[PDB]
Amino acid sequence: FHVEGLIAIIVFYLLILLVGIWAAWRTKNSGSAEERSEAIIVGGRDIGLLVGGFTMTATWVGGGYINGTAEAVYVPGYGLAWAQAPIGYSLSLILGGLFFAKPMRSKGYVTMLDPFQQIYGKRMGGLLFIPALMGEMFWAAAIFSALGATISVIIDVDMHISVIISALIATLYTLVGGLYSVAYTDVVQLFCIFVGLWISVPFALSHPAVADIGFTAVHAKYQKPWLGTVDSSEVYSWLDSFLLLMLGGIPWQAYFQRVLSSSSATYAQVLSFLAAFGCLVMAIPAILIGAIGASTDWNQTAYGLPDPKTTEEADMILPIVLQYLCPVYISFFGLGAVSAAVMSSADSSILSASSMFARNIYQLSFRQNASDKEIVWVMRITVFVFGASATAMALLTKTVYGLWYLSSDLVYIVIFPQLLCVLFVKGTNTYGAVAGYVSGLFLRITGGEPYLYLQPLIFYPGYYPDDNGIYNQKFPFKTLAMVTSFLTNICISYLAKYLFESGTLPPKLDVFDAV
Ligand SMILES: *[C@@H]1O[C@H](CO)[C@@H](O[C@@H]2O[C@H](CO)[C@@H](O[C@@H]3O[C@H](CO)[C@@H](O)[C@H](O)[C@@H]3O)[C@H](O)[C@H]2NC(C)=O)[C@H](O)[C@H]1NC(C)=O
Ligand SMILES: C[N+]1(C)CCO[C@@](O)(c2ccc(-c3ccc([C@@]4(O)C[N+](C)(C)CCO4)cc3)cc2)C1
Ligand SMILES: [Cl-]
Ligand code: NA
Ligand code: NA
Repeated sequence: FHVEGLIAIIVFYLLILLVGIWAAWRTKNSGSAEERSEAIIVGGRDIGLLVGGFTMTATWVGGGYINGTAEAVYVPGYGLAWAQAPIGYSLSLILGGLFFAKPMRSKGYVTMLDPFQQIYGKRMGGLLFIPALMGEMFWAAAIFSALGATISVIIDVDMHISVIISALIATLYTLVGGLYSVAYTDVVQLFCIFVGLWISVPFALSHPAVADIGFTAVHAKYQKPWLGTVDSSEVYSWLDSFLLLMLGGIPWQAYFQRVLSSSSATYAQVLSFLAAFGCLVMAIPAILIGAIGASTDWNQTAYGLPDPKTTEEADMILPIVLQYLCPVYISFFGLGAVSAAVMSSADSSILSASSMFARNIYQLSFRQNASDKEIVWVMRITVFVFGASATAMALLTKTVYGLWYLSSDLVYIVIFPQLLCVLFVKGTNTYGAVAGYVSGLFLRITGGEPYLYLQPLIFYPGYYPDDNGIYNQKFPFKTLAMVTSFLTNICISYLAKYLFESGTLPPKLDVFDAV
């Protein structure tokens, strides 16, 4: 227990809160004097290029990303070949900038759910709200759990107090000011992440217990080489995971919040490209730390035998490396970097969920005659409630990671085909939307989730049991489910259009007014 690290982290938190409060004061008069609720969401559409790129990079680079890349490189049997997060993130951002985010910014939308509502109906727009909310909340809870574990590893401070304080600090400035405060804090937090991560690698590379990482990448010294390999029987699983990361990262409100706040559409394109480059730049020190951990004689350190992977502690390799192969102040620098990385994503997740709810459900479905003051108060109360709920789920649940993975798969399977259909396909109705929703939901539940101890209901070629007796799959059934959902959407939409436009079906049977 070192008091100096605690004092430093408290001072850092207070400085971040002060910056957020200052941003909220100075951006008070931006936007219309009557549309304050829409101001809190979009900022008046005046954000430049550098700020947009920095805030997008800070949003995408979180604790989970940094810890998972190092864990994937360190664990034997995975290597560098199975660290798919950086390339997937970069390709998703490049595809977004190339194809989406120009038509969305050209139409002056406020929230990602606006096209869905205006094309299908309020009921479909509200049905599409659940997966997005689940995806934001489970991701925030999982990264809060990871931050608590990291703090518990580095210092002996109780985890509950640390998690509560971090969540409270983020929620406070997100409540006081919205998008402007989030972006202005992200600008500082990205610099903190960069400096803290890059300062630690040379110190860890010079420890006497660490061997050459050029030799270890190709030859085995203490374990299997960390470059990894992909077997001929694991090509399809690799492609399935990569497609999940590359195509399921686009339909998120945490991305369209930055897209729709830009001055122009071309600026949105350029900010997406800059964010892709920033993610690629940030991915490097995590890989280096993972290689250092894989190339270390752990018997010569204070950790002692057995290895961290034998102790079932492979998810905490980065904090272990920082604590046991670096001096104390470098350890505190790394702790600050991880804290900043976690907060820069948690605040964006909470703001995105609150914006979606307050703008699209309450005002646009229940109270369509409410004043803006009511909407502002609803936004603030929603921010507080969602932050508290995320903190409670992080503290009192041990299955946060399985829920996070399942929610991400649900988002990728369901929302992405609907976005494609509304943007680029002409003639879609709500019949096809309902059909695609049902098909995507069914084809993912049928087929279990080992992390939640759920047995598969449909067995695909190549199923094998594991240690706990819960079956696994080797067939790319998630990509199949997504493609089936898209095709069902298109086919049912066009069939309904043909049946109602000219057919034996009377017009009175049009339950939804779409044709
Ligand atoms: C893991 O590291 C430890 C060091 O902390 C290694 O222990 C070392 O073992 C050797 C051989 O047993 C010791 O050399 C001789 O040990 C005898 C006692 O067995 C002692 O009377 C002699 O004077 C001589 O030191 C060596 O001292 C010992 N290291 C320390 C610091 O005492 C251990 O062998 C390593 N494990 C593996 C698998 O290599
Ligand atoms: C950037 N977004 C769009 C924000 C929220 O979702 C994502 O972060 C996301 C993150 C991680 C994944 C992910 C899924 C599974 C795994 C993993 O392979 C890791 N393990 C090897 C530990 C167990 C199995 O699951 C790693 C990362 C999927 C989506 C992607
Ligand atoms: Cl993350
Ligand atoms: Na972040
Ligand atoms: Na952010």
